[PDB]
Amino acid sequence: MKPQIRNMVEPMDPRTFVSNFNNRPILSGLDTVWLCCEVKTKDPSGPPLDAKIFQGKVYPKAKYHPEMRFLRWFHKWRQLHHDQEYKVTWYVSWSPCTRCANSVATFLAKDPKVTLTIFVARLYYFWKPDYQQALRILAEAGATMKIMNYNEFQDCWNKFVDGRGKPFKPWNNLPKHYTLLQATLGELLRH
Amino acid sequence: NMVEPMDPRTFVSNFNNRPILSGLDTVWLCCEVKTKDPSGPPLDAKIFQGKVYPKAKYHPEMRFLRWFHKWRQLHHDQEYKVTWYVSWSPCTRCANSVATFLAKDPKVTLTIFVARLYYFWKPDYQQALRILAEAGATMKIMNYNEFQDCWNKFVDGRGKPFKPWNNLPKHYTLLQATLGELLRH
Ligand SMILES: [Zn+2]
Ligand SMILES: [Zn+2]
Repeated sequence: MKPQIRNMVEPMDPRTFVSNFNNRPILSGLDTVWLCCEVKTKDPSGPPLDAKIFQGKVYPKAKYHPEMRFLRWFHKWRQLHHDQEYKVTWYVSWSPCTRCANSVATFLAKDPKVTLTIFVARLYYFWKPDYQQALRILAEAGATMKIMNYNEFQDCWNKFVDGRGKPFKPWNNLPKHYTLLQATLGELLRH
Repeated sequence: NMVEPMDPRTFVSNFNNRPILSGLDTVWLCCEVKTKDPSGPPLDAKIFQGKVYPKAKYHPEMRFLRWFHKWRQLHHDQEYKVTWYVSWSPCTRCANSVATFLAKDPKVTLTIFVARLYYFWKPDYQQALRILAEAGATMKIMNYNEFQDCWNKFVDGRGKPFKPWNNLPKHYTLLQATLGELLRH
């Protein structure tokens, strides 16, 4: 009898959630793309203000990348709400392209009342220069980036997936993939 | 450089650098000894194999140590540059033994090139690399050039060029970053 984030969204299939990662090597193709976001105030102790899921089958074109959809939605949301300081969390399934990173950064500059934390499930094209730069572009703008570990997948399952009481069911390579991807992110950001 | 070379298919299958790999129970170690002289030709060169299963004494790192001891008697006290090309990174028990060795004998500098990190997600095996690095061993992930040198020197490729498998540089990037992360601070 308390306000849950699950009630504030249209939750995704378990299948839409895990099909990209479950028993699939880091260097794979994709079935879906998603971005689960959460909005809070300065105080992390507070209750979650609002949340939304941007999902779709893979390879939308630039304009409909979940990151851009988020920016359109959150630009209006900021206007239809009290002005204070907000902290935004993303759980996003794929790597930001350069075009999304630039639009997000410019946003972060015009609206310093907002800080952004990004959890990425899997890096892609991390060997391509533009994708590496996109990560640095976001860090430069003050966005915080981390790879999703068990807790984050678990949390994202609890808040955003149609789980039906059922618990998060981790795949075997999840911590292995995490270590590899977290080290690679770290590397791309420093160098 | 007369080694008893390994078979092409043994190479391609054991030095494949997918980070997460099953069905490779064998560690392969190709080694080269030189004088600290950067010009000095290969003194000797050997190939050791060992199942990664129980006896850590039958790991190719251990076998190398004994061989290198007898070898270091048959010949003269001088400065040695050892290089390794190994298919899995050292288990924690071999790390200790190799560390100890390098400590006692300071006129030998070891450089370990690694195709894959063994249990990189496990804290105990992460410590192994830290131990080796403390003892002065240079740790590096094998990239194209190292796979190619290992091919030329240790494989029976009948003149044919080293040919890269799918995703060699992509796997490299993952592994090298991971190694760097594990040796930070
Ligand atoms: Zn994009
Ligand atoms: Zn061992």
